[PDB]
Amino acid sequence: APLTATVDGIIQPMLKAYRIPGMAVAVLKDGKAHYFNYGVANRESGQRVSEQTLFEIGSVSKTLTATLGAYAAVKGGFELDDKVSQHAPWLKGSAFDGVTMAELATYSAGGLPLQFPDEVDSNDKMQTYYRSWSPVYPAGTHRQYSNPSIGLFGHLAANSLGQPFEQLMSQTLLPKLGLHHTYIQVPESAMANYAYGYSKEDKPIRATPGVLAAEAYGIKTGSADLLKFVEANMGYQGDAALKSAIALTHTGFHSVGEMTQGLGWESYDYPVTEQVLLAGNSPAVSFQANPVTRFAVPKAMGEQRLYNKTGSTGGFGAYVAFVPARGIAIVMLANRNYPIEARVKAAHAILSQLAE
Ligand SMILES: *[B]([O])([O])[C]([N]C(=O)[C]C1=[C][C]=[C]S1)C1=[C]C(C([O])=O)=[C][C]=[C]1
Ligand SMILES: [Zn+2]
Ligand SMILES: [Zn+2]
Ligand SMILES: [Zn+2]
Ligand SMILES: [Zn+2]
Ligand SMILES: [Zn+2]
Repeated sequence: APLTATVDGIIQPMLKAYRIPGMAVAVLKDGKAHYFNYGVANRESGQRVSEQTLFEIGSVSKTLTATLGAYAAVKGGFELDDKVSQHAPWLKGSAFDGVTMAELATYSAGGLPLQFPDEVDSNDKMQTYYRSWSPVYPAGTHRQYSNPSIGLFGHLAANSLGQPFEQLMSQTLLPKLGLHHTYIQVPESAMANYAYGYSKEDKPIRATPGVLAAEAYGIKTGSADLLKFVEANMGYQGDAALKSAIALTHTGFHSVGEMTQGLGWESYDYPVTEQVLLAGNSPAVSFQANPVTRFAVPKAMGEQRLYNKTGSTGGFGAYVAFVPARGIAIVMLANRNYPIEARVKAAHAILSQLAE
């Protein structure tokens, strides 16, 4: 069917059902970007959503952090199989003597939690927290989705090149990817484009600052820049190091059921059913530890995959999925944190129609 009717017919009922004030949708098909914009960025002002509206993308940020980490590895800052304490002198002698950088990146260090404990909320206390942490599971055996885990990976990866994370992201990675309207901290000059998010009580909210927030869930961007990053994941040509870095993000390290964990990106064998894609993105996988299917060696996952990432903040809900072999992708950025199941069902419906 026609593209506008396909997208509208799936997105509009969902926006009504979940009272989502605004959504920017971007689709890749036939080598071209297409933008579908709904509703408002700011309920009070009535500013309309466009592909230039800045949304909080939450944990979709982890795909950019993972790309930065891979870039630092390609540039020689570390090897993925290095022990974490080789790259954090303050962790020498801790449990991180027995955890690799790859395990940190892929949530398999041994039971680091979803969030930092409440008062682990300064750099000093963060260091003490990791230095004193007692593993729950042997390294590499269990996947427990974790902000502290990938957060530390990003932080250490940037330090391995001698820079803070925010500097390496903003001055090197984003410009090299051609993302010039993507930010960790939205500058005053771009504030007019920044949406508000909406809480369950319909109050306007924005992201909460926090330890390793930048690395784990801190990016603000619009659908056009985010789709440009997806395009770089479909086939990128340019900086050899950045090309290699993106390839590393498509390497699989272990699996949990039908989901294979990469750096940032999670993927599925394609074609993939709605049921499987939902399950891989459900709480049984995202909010509890699971034993992994170990890989003999990390594997390039290739083009016949659906790669995806969910992300949220208090006021925002994002999802991205792409299928390189079919030249199709979707970005959906909303200013309500609405259920992941709805995001996945809508994206799967649209992608299925894009592949006919
Ligand atoms: B990520 O998976 O979206 C990540 N995001 C955050 O920690 C930022 C949020 C602040 C309030 C709601 S999300 C994350 C999200 C969740 C979650 O949705 O319960 C859990 C762990 C990490
Ligand atoms: Zn178009
Ligand atoms: Zn405190
Ligand atoms: Zn940091
Ligand atoms: Zn540090
Ligand atoms: Zn720039």
